[PDB]
This record gives sequence, structure tokens and C-alpha cells, in this order.
Amino acid sequence: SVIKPEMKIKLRMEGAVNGHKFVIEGEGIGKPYEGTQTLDLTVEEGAPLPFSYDILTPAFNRAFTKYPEDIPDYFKQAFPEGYSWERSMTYEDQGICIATSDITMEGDCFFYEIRFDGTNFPPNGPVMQKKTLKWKSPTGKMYVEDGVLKGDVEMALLLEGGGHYRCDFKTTYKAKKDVRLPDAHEVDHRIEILSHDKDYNKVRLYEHAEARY
Repeated sequence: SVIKPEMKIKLRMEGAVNGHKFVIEGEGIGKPYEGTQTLDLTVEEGAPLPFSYDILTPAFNRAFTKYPEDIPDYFKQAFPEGYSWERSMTYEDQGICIATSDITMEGDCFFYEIRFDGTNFPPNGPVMQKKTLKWKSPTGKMYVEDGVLKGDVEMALLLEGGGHYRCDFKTTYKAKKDVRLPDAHEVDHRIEILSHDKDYNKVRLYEHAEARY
């Protein structure tokens, strides 16, 4: 396979949230067959970010998923050519984000070109007031609709003071070439900010992910 036991990551995200433009760059490494990865992220433009960093982190690659051999791996099959995704993230207080990522590969390194846009977050809401702690770890569903791979997951951010803040994720995936399509299945994720500086200009981000029926 062209996916090595260890793969590097390089990315660039450009976007805007409630009109505030930003650019974030990332460099990392992961073990695709183990489903693990770590990213170091740097706010290159638009610092300091006036919104919760947590809304960004699921945008920062399902190739880093442990797939059982009896479930076809859409994401590892898509390389070297790559794949893209389109995602809507609909929060319970009418804040909405939409994002896209084009994922390519050159040598032992993935490259992401990410666009992230968000709007209509309440000014005194948990996102613009930075009251989010971390994402819960729900199980997401993967399924195919007329030859296209889709994902749906009901997400939630834990809040300061003990509450939770929900978000509906819908993703569409597109391999550059035809690959074996999997039957419907699930993916477990855990995503965590391991470290950050005061205003999250620097962030170290970790994900573990595993597929199952």
C-alpha cells in the first residue's frame, strides 16, 4: 500500500467565523492503521481568535481510522489520488459552520486544503464567549447513498458549569477515483486538545478513531 505505517500531515485552513478572518497552519504525524494522529497548529493570520477553538478541530482525515479487514476502507483506498469532503455543522443555537477539505498525498505526507466558514453564532453564546471544554465522543454512522459515502454524527460540546451544547454533523465524501464502497458501519472517535498557549495561537491536537459494524 501507498499508505505507510507512519504518515506525515501538512495543512492550511483559511476561513471566517462571524466575519472574523483567520489562517491556521498545521504539521503532524499519525499511524493510519492504528487510527491515531497528532497535529501542531499555528494561527498564522487573525490572531487572537475571538471564538472557541473547539468548533475548528473536527475539520483538522478519516484515513487515520483503524478499519477491520472485513469493512472496506474507502479512505485508504482513495490514495495516492486522494479525496475531498464537504461538511455542515448545525449548532442548537442557530450558529452554522460549513467546511470543505481537499486531501492529497505526496510521498509519506498528506496535504489538506481546508475552507471553514461559520456565522450567526450568538454574541453571548458559548462559542463567541469561549465557554466550551471539549467534544463528547459519540459514535458516528457511515453509509452509502447511490454510490457516495456519507457520514452523520450527533455531536456535543461540554460547557463550563456542567452543561452541553449540541451540533448536527453531516459529511459527504468523494474519492478522486472509484474504490470499493463499504456497507453501512460506525466510527468511534475521540478528539482532544493536548496542549495550547493562552489564546490558542499554538495548539496540539490528538485524535483516535476506529471503525466497526
